[PDB]
Amino acid sequence: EKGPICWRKRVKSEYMRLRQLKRFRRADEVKSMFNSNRQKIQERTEILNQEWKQRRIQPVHIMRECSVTSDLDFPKQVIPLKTLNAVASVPIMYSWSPLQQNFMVEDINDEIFVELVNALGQLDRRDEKPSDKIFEAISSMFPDKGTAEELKEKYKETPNIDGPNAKSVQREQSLHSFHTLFCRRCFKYDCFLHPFHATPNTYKRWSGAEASMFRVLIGTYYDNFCAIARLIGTKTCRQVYEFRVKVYNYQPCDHPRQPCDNSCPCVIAQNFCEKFCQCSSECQNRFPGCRCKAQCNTKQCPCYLAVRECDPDLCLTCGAADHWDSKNVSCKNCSIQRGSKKHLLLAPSDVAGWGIFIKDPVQKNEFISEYCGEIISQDEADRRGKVYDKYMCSFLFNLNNDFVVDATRKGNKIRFANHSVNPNCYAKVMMVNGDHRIGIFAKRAIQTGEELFFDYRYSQADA
Amino acid sequence: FKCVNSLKEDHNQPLFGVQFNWHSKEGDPLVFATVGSNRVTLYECHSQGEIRLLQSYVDADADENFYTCAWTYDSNTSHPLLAVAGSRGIIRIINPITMQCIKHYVGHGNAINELKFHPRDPNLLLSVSKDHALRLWNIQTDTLVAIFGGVEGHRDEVLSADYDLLGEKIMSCGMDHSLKLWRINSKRMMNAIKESYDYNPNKTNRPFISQKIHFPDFSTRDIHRNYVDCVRWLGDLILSKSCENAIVCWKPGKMEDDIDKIKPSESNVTILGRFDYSQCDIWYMRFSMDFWQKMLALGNQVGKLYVWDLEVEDPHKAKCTTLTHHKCGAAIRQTSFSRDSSILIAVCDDASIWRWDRL
Amino acid sequence: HNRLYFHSDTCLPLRPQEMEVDDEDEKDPEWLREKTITQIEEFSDVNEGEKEVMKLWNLHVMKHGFIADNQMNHACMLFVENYGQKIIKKNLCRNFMLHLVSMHDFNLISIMSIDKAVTKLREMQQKL
Ligand SMILES: COc1cc(C)[nH]c(=O)c1CN1CCc2c(Cl)cc([C@H](OC)C3COC3)c(Cl)c2C1=O
Ligand SMILES: [Zn+2]
Ligand SMILES: [Zn+2]
Ligand SMILES: [Zn+2]
Ligand SMILES: [Zn+2]
Ligand SMILES: [Zn+2]
Ligand SMILES: [Zn+2]
Ligand SMILES: [Zn+2]
Repeated sequence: EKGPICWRKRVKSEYMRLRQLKRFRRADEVKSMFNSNRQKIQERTEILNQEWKQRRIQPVHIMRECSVTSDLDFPKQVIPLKTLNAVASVPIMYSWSPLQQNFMVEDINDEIFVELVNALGQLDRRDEKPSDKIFEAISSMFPDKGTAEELKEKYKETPNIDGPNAKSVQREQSLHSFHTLFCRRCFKYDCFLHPFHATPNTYKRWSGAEASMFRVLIGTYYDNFCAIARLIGTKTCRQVYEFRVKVYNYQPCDHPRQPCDNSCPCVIAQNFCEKFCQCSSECQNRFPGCRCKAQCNTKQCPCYLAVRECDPDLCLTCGAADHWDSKNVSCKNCSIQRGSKKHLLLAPSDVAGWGIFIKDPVQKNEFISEYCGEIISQDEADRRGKVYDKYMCSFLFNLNNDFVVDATRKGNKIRFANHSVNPNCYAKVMMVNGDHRIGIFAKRAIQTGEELFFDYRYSQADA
Repeated sequence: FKCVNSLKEDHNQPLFGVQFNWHSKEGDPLVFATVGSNRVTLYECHSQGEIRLLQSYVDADADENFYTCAWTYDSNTSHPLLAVAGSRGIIRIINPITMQCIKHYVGHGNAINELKFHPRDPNLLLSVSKDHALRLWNIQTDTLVAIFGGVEGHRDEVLSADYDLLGEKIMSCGMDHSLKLWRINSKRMMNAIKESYDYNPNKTNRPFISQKIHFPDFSTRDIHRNYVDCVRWLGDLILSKSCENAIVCWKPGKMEDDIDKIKPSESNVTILGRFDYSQCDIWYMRFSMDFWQKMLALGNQVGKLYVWDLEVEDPHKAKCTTLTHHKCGAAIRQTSFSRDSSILIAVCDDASIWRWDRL
Repeated sequence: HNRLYFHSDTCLPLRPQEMEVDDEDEKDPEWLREKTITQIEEFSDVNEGEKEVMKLWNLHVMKHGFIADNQMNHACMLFVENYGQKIIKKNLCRNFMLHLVSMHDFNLISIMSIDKAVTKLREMQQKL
């Protein structure tokens, strides 16, 4: 108890004190470092200047015409103007990063607050000769930094298991990081392609160290504590037993206890269910695969006909799921997923700029390369497109209703293929294990050394 | 400082670059070089203000426009060497002793805004480009040691860069508002440099493998609020300017953090203070320093030339003198001290060169 | 075949000794590797322990470019062979284990591997 007006003045006074204090103890740090930095200056400057002494560099001497005048009446000078022999320049190119697959990209401090609170506190103590009127006075001089409440709270103010601080924890809390940050689709943590975090159903099918690992392992092994013993390492059948007692982009659907009918996201997006969906294995909307024995590049094969590459987990019979060490396989419909692109060469175009040339003969309808770049939203493409127009020039290509791929900052060599309305290549968007990817195909046979072109207009028409 | 001569080169084009030859032997006359339009010009400095015209080259190509130049030497021959480059993205090494263009490097995919030689190794050339990247060349062995750009390099044109005194790290700045630190004393980089001197094209079927450094050892967008067009080291502190009419002194990390223990994820910067001036809000205007880094000089868009004394305590008390002259009224693009500080040269939009002497 | 070609990463001219090795056989381009592990570290939400396992896995997956579910068993056996020494020396043996049980919740591997892998790891630790 001692007056609100009084306290507000103290707030204003201690704060203004502290501030002015930090201000000086900080003007000195500066002063300190300017000096002990200038010691470094002279220290290393000497080193150079000595390395300079040990040299005898030659003086420069004198030599179509050029002259220089003086604006201070000095005599004009005239000297011979030597020509530097021409040198050819290469076309313009802005910096870019190599990609072999698409890459997604999205669209009164606290230190002082505490000192002031403490300094105010010590006045409340010396008064009697973490209080409550103090926080109300501070909220009155800083109505913004929070209310009386938030300031009382702000003032007072993820396990690891292999470490010294392991806890006994839930199993779905030791596993939490792995479960949310893991992409079931491309088998990587915090992956570069798939923004929507994993569906909840997709990851379901004594010290901290030991107790936690116990609950994790029973959720997998259940009651066979014999094995839970082998894995927990330093316990036994028994001991465990005893512890027990005490065109739209594709996105996996997950609608528990409910069929894939017309309310289903996949069905509405007009997409098939994939192996990534959490629905009946008997789902009518899943795509089967094909039972081909080879080839897979004609309307005979349901995948090719559906404009999908083959799935190495459903197409068991054509070759798509085997021989991982070769890129040339029985199946001719998985060039994108294995990245079996053709050698490409970079040189200035015969039209303009840079162009791309194929290093070896390619056959009609043959895959050449995936057109790779950043995946960005239609919104980001708008932003970026304003910047790009200044350059009369752009490398955005629609992937689907939701995403554009932009080979401006990242992509592979095929982005040097120029545009033409009489192309020798075309672009086809395939569905590939749940990703839309752009494949570039030869439109006719093509010979060694030929320059590549396709017609950008068809990409540019997500009309 | 007193104004002691003013010159005008016939071509009437902006002069973007001036550099004294800090390799001139003790005793030899002070030489400096100028670049602008498609030309490179050399001058000898004498007393009572006489600036003597020594050499001038013109690019065969009318559409070349040189922005920058820099002096180095040849270890073996002891010749001075002048590198120049500009809007055609091409580096030429000139041998003023021989009137030869002896080397040239095509490669940058757009214009070259700055050029810097390594403080201790004459053969290492840093070039900074409008293509968004910098490149380190080894000009002895004609090889591209490293490209500094990529997923975490500059997102826009790079305007400037500078080695620190001993040649261990590079700092770069540009139009994306960013300043970035690139260490070249890492094992990777020193290995790449060693490797570059070994590369013999005649004894192999494969090209030299250039480093692709996509990641700076530190980057900040937090010093200036616009394009950053000049940066230099003052010690382990950085001096840098935008177009907000200040040169800003700052260091990466917090006040006590050591430039060399700073971590590539460091998000802190500390602003030590700044030098104020006016009417320098057009871009591509560059401040220069002494060899002994005792004083700093900047030129104006209306022709005023500022010189500070850096042997002080603070930017607050930073002693500033303003050189000025009825006849000098153009934008001063860049300045250059002689190795010893006796002379200060400034060059302008109007093709003019202004010589200021000391004492 | 009758034209001057250029390295696509440096724009320097490609000489006669030839376009032989492709400048982009980078299944895992360098910068993607560093970019990935840099992004993991930026997480203030995840152990230092479960991160160092996530990084190693990612680097491992990126180096071989697995693309089928039917490859994950071999991937985990490959992981320990190639990375087990690191997992041990950096003391990441339990976190690794949470990785296998997770990989199992995602229906990618069998229980027979989720310990056949833990077996070969220990088998390796004693080897030190
Ligand atoms: C994909 O690259 C190709 C492709 C083909 C077929 N042919 C070529 O010559 C080049 C090279 N090239 C051309 C000139 C160019 C300009 Cl004028 C503007 C931009 C970008 O705008 C689209 C700026 C946005 O900040 C840079 C870029 Cl990214 C470039 C560029 O790299
Ligand atoms: Zn993914
Ligand atoms: Zn569904
Ligand atoms: Zn579905
Ligand atoms: Zn379904
Ligand atoms: Zn088939
Ligand atoms: Zn199939
Ligand atoms: Zn097939």
